[PDB]
Amino acid sequence: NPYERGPDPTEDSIEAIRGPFSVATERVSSFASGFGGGTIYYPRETDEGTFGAVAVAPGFTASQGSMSWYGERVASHGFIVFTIDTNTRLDAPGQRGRQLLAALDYLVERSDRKVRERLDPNRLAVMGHAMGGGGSLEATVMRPSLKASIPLTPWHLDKTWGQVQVPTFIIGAELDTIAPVSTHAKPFYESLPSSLPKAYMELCGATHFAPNIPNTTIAKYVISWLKRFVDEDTRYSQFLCPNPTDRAICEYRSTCPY
Ligand SMILES: COC(=O)c1ccc(P(=O)(O)OCCO)cc1
Ligand SMILES: [Ca+2]
Repeated sequence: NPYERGPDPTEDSIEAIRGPFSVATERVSSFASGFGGGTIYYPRETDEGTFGAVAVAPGFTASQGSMSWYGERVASHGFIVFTIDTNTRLDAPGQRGRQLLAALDYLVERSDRKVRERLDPNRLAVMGHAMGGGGSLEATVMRPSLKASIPLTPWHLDKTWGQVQVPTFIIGAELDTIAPVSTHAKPFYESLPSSLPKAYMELCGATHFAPNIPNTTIAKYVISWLKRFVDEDTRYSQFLCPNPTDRAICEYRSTCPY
């Protein structure tokens, strides 16, 4: 696999706050086309090859600051991470989906040469919290060539997602009362195609805002999902299949094996 980066993983390595790569940043003006700008986190070391990229959207009435801890943590494992701001704080999930795509197109077409030279434009992914998680679902319908999708405590009014063909990892929060898992996260997961590589992880005692602070349970499996599907890195299947049994997880579902 020409896309494998970093040494062979252990459960300690995927739980490490800092991965094998050092990270630099690049700020993007809000006058970028089609989204509200943001911050690009990228691995500095270039001798292992180019990397895939993930655009990360915040929730309703939130900014990239609520998602900033994903920047260095995920990028240090070998990824370009773009925490974006939206055009307005009130943008809906469909709008956030379009803006995740515009952020990715920015990386491919308009980003700084330091980012462009490190990017593989064929291996892109989306992630989002709350309404941004609904935008992550929307973006996969809008661009089926995406490699992975991670809706974090997602909010969306539409409960059926049977046309998604992008591998999708939904994280729910047990005590979420803003986007309850019974009416958002779980219906979304169950409506994804039964043949799709997918998973649902519910966090014990977590609130709707659990994704907004550093969480090792979230981070270790976000890293494993992006490795498995953006990098085609089967070295990380061991952490995804069979279903994780971490104490912080109160329910896990998957279409393992993959
Ligand atoms: C029904 O009330 C609303 O307008 C509404 C407000 C927030 C969200 P959500 O994005 O999931 O949480 C915010 C995370 O920054 C969904 C709907
Ligand atoms: Ca703009």
